[PDB]
Amino acid sequence: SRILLNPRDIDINMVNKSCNSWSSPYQLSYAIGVGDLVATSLNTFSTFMVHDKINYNIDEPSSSGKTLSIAFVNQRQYRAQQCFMSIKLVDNADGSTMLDKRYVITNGNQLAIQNDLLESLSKALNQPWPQRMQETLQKILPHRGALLTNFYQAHDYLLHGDDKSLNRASELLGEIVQSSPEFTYARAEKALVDIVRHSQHPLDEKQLAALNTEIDNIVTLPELNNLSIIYQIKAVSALVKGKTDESYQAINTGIDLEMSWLNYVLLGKVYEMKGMNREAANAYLTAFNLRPGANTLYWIENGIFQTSVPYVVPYLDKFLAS
Amino acid sequence: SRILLNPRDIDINMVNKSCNSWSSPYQLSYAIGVGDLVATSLNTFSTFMVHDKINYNIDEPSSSGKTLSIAFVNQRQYRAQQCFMSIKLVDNADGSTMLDKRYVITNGNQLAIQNDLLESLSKALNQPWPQRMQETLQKILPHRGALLTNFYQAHDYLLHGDDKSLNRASELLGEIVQSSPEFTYARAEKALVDIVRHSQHPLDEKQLAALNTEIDNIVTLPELNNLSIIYQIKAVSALVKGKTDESYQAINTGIDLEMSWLNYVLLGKVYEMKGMNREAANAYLTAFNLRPGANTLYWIENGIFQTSVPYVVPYLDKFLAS
Repeated sequence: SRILLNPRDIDINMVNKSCNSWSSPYQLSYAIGVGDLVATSLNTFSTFMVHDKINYNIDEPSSSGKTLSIAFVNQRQYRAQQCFMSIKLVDNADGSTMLDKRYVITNGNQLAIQNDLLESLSKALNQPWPQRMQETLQKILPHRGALLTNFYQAHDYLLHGDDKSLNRASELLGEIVQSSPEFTYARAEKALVDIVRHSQHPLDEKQLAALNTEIDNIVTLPELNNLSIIYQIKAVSALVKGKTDESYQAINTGIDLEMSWLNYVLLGKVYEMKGMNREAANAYLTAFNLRPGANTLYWIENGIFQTSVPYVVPYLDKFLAS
Repeated sequence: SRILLNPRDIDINMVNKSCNSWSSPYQLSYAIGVGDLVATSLNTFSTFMVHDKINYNIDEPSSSGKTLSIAFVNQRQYRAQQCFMSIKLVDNADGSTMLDKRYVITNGNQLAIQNDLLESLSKALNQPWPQRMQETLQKILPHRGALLTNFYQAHDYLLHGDDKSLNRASELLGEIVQSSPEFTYARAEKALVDIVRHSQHPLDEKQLAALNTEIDNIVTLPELNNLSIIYQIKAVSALVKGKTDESYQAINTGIDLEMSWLNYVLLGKVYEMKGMNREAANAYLTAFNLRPGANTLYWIENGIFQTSVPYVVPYLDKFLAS
């Protein structure tokens, strides 16, 4: 009844949520963004498997050989002291600490910390980052620290997935794009947020129209060539139009480019449209393994169109009840 | 205390070992070779993770979402009837049978069955095989059915790893190479078997010499460009010479080309030579996850040079005792 630890399976955990008192955004959403970026980079570009558990409150038995912890700590030298972001990588087999970082976040060093994190993991894991990974990040990242904070706040609304969160994501990203129009990826994230909003409330129109200009623009920017996010947009657009084969093709390319909780949800969605519930539930369960918790659960149940977990994903319905 | 099934983790199981009575080789080693080929192809060329448990007698709790079973079955129409190789892929989450094949092996259809298996898995898993995978297989496979049977018998001796097994592997592969000199990969497998033998008994010489001609030849055959097996040979050769950096470099390229139990053992071996036991034990435990059982255990403890599992791999020593 021993469970064998798998040294190439990694959990990512978060603790001390809210240095002091309620949230408290800013630092939390930055850390959530970073952890999602580590997870997706590793799932996509290495033979490591990562469960991003940042949004998961539950301690369950895992065969994960390694655990990456993110914790906001204070030394305790005074009242309302400044936090540091403690990040540790532990080997659960041999007990050792593989990496132990203490980051002070400053309003300019957000990109630098994240880069340091990814270099450090590369070394601790003997995992070189591939050219495609390095070229994808130069395409998706802003250059100024504070734009990354802002981006990750909008991104965290996206993760949440509810109407109000998405409306907030959209408006934040419109701001970001206004202050830095070169930041193409922000436009792409805004376009994804906007198609998703519309997908769920398909009888609405702003000055019309609108969303179509945005989406028409975005799929033509040569800069966004060969990014998953453009395939996510194409998938959603084709599903809304009931062009299921085109949606299928699009999301499968997206998955080739990025192994993410969201791509597997979108694939589940397309499978339901194909009348293939068992393939759908399998995709949703893959999504849940990648990022377990209320955000992903929320997206399975609500994203694009509504989905009954009890009827369509019985394995997950039963798992969550147990 | 629920364990979440991971739909991209696959166990491969074997049953009915020995259609009838003792072994019984031929069909068994063919099936072992096929299962090792499925495992390594999937680990290497997809985001699936496979535990090849064909050589593992133990039932332990696994979060594997899917299980591939290989079983030798008889209908029971007469005495000493002919076996069929039953191969099923089951989804442990939703209970369903994803693939159910009944193969009759004939002395000519060995390549054809294996190909059919790999096409079928590709479809059942929605997993297209990449160009590098398809080009690697055309390079490593013979064309005549019976050569594959012979190859996999020698390969199975390799898996076993003991002196007598390797001597048998070597002689079988010398035969194979004599009857089909175009079958370059057989020469490579023979060269790998031969360096490994020599590594373990470094004070022996045949007509001298010998092994060096074989190894000198093999690393020059342009046909074997960009195959893991050449990097395995270079790794072993450099370790024997105490050229640790060169061995390190070689095995890490090998691992880029093929994610296999053996590459991770070889890497563990190089780590010990680097004075890095914790990195070694981590590599060995990766090897054990890839192919758990006595063969891999045997290679950890004996391959190239001797290694104490109790002192060098305490996590595994303790796991196996529990």
